[PDB]
Amino acid sequence: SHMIIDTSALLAYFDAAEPDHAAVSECIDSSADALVVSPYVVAELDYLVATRVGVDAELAVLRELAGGAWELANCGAAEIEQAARIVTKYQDQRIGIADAANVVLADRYRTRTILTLDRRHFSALRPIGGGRFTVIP
Amino acid sequence: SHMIIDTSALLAYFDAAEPDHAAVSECIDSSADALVVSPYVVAELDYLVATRVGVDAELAVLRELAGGAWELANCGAAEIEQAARIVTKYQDQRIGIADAANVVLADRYRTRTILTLDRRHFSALRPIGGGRFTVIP
Amino acid sequence: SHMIIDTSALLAYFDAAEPDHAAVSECIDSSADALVVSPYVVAELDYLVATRVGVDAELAVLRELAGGAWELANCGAAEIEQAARIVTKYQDQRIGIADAANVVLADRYRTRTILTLDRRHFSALRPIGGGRFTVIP
Amino acid sequence: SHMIIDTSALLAYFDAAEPDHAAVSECIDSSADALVVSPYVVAELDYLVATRVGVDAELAVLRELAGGAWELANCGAAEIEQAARIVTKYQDQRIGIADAANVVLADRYRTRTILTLDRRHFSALRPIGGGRFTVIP
Amino acid sequence: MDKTTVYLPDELKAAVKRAARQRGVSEAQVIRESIRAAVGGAKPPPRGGMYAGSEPIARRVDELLAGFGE
Amino acid sequence: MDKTTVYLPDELKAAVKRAARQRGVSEAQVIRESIRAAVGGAKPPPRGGMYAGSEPIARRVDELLAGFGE
Amino acid sequence: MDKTTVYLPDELKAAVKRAARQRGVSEAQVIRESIRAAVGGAKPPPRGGMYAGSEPIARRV
Amino acid sequence: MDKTTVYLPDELKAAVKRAARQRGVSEAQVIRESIRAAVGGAKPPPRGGMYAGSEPIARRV
Ligand SMILES: [Mg+2]
Repeated sequence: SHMIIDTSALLAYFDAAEPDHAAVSECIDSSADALVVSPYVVAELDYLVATRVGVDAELAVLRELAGGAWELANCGAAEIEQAARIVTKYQDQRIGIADAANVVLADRYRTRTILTLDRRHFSALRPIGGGRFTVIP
Repeated sequence: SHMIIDTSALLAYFDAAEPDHAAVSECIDSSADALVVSPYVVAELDYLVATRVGVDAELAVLRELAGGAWELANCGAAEIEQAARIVTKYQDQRIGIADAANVVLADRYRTRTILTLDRRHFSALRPIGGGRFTVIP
Repeated sequence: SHMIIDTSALLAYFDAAEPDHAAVSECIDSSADALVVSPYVVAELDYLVATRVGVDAELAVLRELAGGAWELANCGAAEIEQAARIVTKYQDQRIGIADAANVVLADRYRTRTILTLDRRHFSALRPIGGGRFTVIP
Repeated sequence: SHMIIDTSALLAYFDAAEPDHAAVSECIDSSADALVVSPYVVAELDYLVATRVGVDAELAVLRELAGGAWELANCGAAEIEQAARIVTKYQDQRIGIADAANVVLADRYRTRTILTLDRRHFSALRPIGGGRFTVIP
Repeated sequence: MDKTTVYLPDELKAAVKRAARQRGVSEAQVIRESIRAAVGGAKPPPRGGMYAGSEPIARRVDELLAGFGE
Repeated sequence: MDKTTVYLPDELKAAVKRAARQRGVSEAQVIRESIRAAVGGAKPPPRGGMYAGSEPIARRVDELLAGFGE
Repeated sequence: MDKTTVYLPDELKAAVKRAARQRGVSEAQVIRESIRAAVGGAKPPPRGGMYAGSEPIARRV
Repeated sequence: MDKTTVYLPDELKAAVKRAARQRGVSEAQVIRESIRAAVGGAKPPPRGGMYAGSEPIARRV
């Protein structure tokens, strides 16, 4: 019922020209899981699309995100505290708050399913409830 | 009173070696009311501290933000949509979702006070409700 | 006031050929307040109408009970606890959950008014907060 | 996440001397599932225990049911109306409100898991959402 | 007219807003209509006398409950 | 944050109170579920393929997040 | 009855309002889940075999 | 100043009174303490100067 979405996958999904666009499209469209996007990922996506593509696309992306199809997650005090613990656990890997927060949100939404193209990076991380993350595609 | 806080100000506040530390600290330590930090600003701050200082500093910052002193603002679809309209209104300015969301937050918390070091790259914009921003320090 | 309704009464109200139909009907119509029916009473009534009349009458009764005219009472843990207390108090009489629960519901709805055709059965019982029950018709 | 519990199973569970006691106990004890009980089942159970064992047993049963280990379901207007419709679809069997409501509640708590000793009776019934019920003992 | 205050999560308020602009009416009206649709209006009076039985069972409850719960 | 004001006619207020009392839930909750049942389940599908990129960045995120703000 | 009243010092209600305003939920569910988080584990386990009945009634099958 | 009236569903006041029983206290008190455990108390003042960096960044060009 839930899928956590990294910046990479959204870059691939919103851009037809990206090599991975199709593979990601088939995962998102025909999901039935709710689509979870961290605000940290929104930040990253905003910056990246803006600088590498330009403002028109930035606007397109923001408006789609606010369009209602997406679950826009909240990261509050508890979430940042726990995220900090996850960064701490992995600190040598310098994984950053986007990834950390995605781990946390994976537990919040009771899902092990992660949508990202950085597979090897995320596969070294472990779910808070134990087990293994499921990375798609 | 309430104050919207920008990445630069927080960079100055958390780092005692920064030339602006004293001024910004004077502004923040002396407030009686909400210190408002968007998650987008958190993302930016996280990245800058992690890459330019170290993961130890990054962790200190994350733990303090989760410490209960800060107003970590809820930014949902509405705020994103509105931020997008604020970004349309200015690309004269290449603002981005951080700054846009900061305007939106300024009126959600019904305050024109902005804490930040980029003075009239910020003051080149205008509050939603009318008037001009008070840009401190 | 609100009135607590017993299986017998509903049997007489829903069946036009029941000898007590007219009196019961006079009590129910003209009420103006909550007509309180326990789920236990619903179970009993379902069993009895299905068994002794037919499935079509059973279904008629169920749809009527669902039609919005009736106060279908919430019976949770607290209500079963108090009901057990009532059953204990009257232990020698073997009164059962429906009756005990009707006592409790009488207390919940702040009424001593009981609608039943077994008069002698509930006349023996006492309201939780003192006084006597008013058994009609 | 949830388990809908029939009268028969509860009879076997509260009675140490019932031949199916052990099986049901292994299902209940050691389950993560919330244990869902309709008030109609409570009525049936109450009557059967009171009449075929005794009032002290009835009391033990009611006090345990009220203890907090169990999820005691509401059946309101919507539940009764839907359950009537289910009585009708299953004209083949003759089921009544306890069984019909168990189907409804299975859908309300979105679980296909039914705890009952009436196997043949209940396998003919189908869940509202499609598929088949999973009948444990 | 009682003044009621409810928390509506952003999800639901956006849903309502959507429905409102699609129907061309106030958000208030959408909300009122939704509520009325769910809980109804003034409480409908009860209806008795839905059938005519063969035998009076109403005073016989205890006796006829015999096989209850199978 | 800011809670939504809802003006209920007394008929409807009584109905909400009634439903809540029967269901063992809050009046607020009855209202929310009314609204959800009316306007929910309708949420729009996601739109992909939104634009034409040129330079592919999706597998390069770390590398290209460099100047992240600002 | 349905709805509860309980004593909350000003500072506490302020804290509740803060939390709710930040996380984007009702004060009521801030308070509620606070309660659930404190009392969460303490749910009593179910208990069977309260008696041994003198008759075998549980199965028709 | 206390009017706080908050709906607590019928499962968790079970939890609460059980709780006050096992702790021997007011259940209103179990409630206040739970809340304070989650969100609680006067707002903590912020803390700055958590480190000293090796070169200024916060200000632009
Ligand atoms: Mg049955």
